[PDB]
Amino acid sequence: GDQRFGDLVFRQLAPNVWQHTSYLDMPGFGAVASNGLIVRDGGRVLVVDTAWTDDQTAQILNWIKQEINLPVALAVVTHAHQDKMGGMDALHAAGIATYANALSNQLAPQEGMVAAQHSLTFAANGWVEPATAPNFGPLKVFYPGPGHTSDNITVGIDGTDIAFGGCLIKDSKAKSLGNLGDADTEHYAASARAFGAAFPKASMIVMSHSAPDSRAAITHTARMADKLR
Ligand SMILES: Cc1cc(Br)c2c(CP(=O)(O)O)cc(=O)oc2c1
Ligand SMILES: [Zn+2]
Ligand SMILES: [Zn+2]
Repeated sequence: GDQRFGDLVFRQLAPNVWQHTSYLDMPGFGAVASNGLIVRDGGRVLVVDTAWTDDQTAQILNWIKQEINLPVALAVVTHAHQDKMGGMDALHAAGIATYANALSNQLAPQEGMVAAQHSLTFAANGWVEPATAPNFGPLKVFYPGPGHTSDNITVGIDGTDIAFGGCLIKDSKAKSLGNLGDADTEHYAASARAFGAAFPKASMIVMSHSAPDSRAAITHTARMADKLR
């Protein structure tokens, strides 16, 4: 049940969870879809990842207003590339509190991104330091190790069967690991497996560039990444 809304696509995944999809015509790579998440937690909405652009991200907020009609309490973005952080200014213009891995905020200017307002830090075992992620509700933020990028983070949704791998995870039939320009090829496989181990109950794996898949997305991604070493 995909819903076309302007140039974006929205798909309900669970009673309180929707996937947002936006597109950027990247010369040399076609019009690339990127997915994030929208989660209703009681009387507020939480967003995972921007769209590629400010205008698209404002359209996400317009869809939220029309389909949910509750305030967006915060957004968390999953690394410092345009598909995940390109719309930061639109969130700030809307008055939404924004969060990213401290490393993502440090990298943002050189990547052409605007930093989030708040920095997440992580324990040695990968779980977010809880004081840095206040009021995250059901969102469980995990740093699995370097993979697609050194700063990539992942998000589970407590109370659902959903976990979000962002650009770390590719679908179970993917032919490649995509853009490795900023990747850590030696650690990728272990990081993919650590994501799976952090969210063992998640049977629906959501990711940046394919429709939600089974956990075979994790095993297949890791198996491809074993070849990078
Ligand atoms: C060279 C290059 C750089 C990026 Br920054 C991308 C992205 C964004 P990402 O998915 O790596 O976060 C998507 C893509 O399709 O091709 C790219 C190629
Ligand atoms: Zn990326
Ligand atoms: Zn990506």
